[PDB]
Amino acid sequence: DEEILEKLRSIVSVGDPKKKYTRFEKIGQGASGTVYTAMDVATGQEVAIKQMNLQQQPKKELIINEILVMRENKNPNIVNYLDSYLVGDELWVVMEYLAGGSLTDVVTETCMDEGQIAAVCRECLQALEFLHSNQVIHRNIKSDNILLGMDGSVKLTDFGFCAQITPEQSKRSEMVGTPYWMAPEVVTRKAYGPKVDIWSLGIMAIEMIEGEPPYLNENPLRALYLIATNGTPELQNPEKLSAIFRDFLNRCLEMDVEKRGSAKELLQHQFLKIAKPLSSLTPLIAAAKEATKNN
Ligand SMILES: N#CC1(C(=O)N[C@]23C[C@](Nc4cncc(Nc5ncc(C6CC6)s5)n4)(C2)C3)CNC1
Repeated sequence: DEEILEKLRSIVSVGDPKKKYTRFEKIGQGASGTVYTAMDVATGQEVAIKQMNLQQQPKKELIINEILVMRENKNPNIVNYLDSYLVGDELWVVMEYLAGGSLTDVVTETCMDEGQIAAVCRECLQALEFLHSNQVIHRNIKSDNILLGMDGSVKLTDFGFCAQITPEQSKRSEMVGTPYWMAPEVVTRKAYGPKVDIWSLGIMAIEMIEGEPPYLNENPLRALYLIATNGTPELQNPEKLSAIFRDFLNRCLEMDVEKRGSAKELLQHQFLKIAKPLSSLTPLIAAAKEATKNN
């Protein structure tokens, strides 16, 4: 549909971003595109720019949807959308820069304590409570999509996979996500709702405990099969966790969706009573940056 393409072309700003920004440094490179920091020639502001190759995404309505959801759902625990450009066959999305980097680096290079985990979970649940109240389901919660500020701020990004629900159509049915983090109702193609995000948050808490989601060593298709057959995953060493942390995990990773916590309910879970102030996260940031400086 050259209808879709024309809507994309009219959403973006015009001008050359290679002259509106400068000092490009590559900081990441997924299949979803390459990420650079840069500086706004006009403002001084540091920004993150995500370069997304269009020919990779045949369903352009997903790109539109990403930008539209981001601009419409502003929140302190969500990375801010700034602007977008079309540079030939690539879309550039300009976002606020968080200099503390990804929770992925923290969970792979450090051992978080329960108080720090509680703090991260509480900020993530705040983001989810906001989204879900606005009838938005993220569908791609994972450590990779949590960014940290140098003050210990915690923010969600990546609306590339999200869905909007209504009272008329309250459930989705697309098998979308990143396998290791996907709820069993999504993997097995049942109708599902916002609590799929809660499941994925539970898997992210397992990342913070163990360094990886369950089954990361397996290929993605095998991981889907394991999720379909095991349901609620097992920890390598459950006994090292507090009872209240175990209770929280169990409520996030309940097989029965009615029983699984909502974000609003999980914000009042006993485990969050031990959350530390966000300043407690700045040492993890320092450690992660030290560990990854020489990659
Ligand atoms: N998965 C994935 C992709 C990716 O590369 N994501 C990345 C987080 C990265 N690393 C760092 C490192 N130090 C700071 C920082 N800050 C940032 N603020 C704002 C940011 C923008 C993205 C909202 S990214 N990010 C860049 C790895 C592939 N496209 C998304």
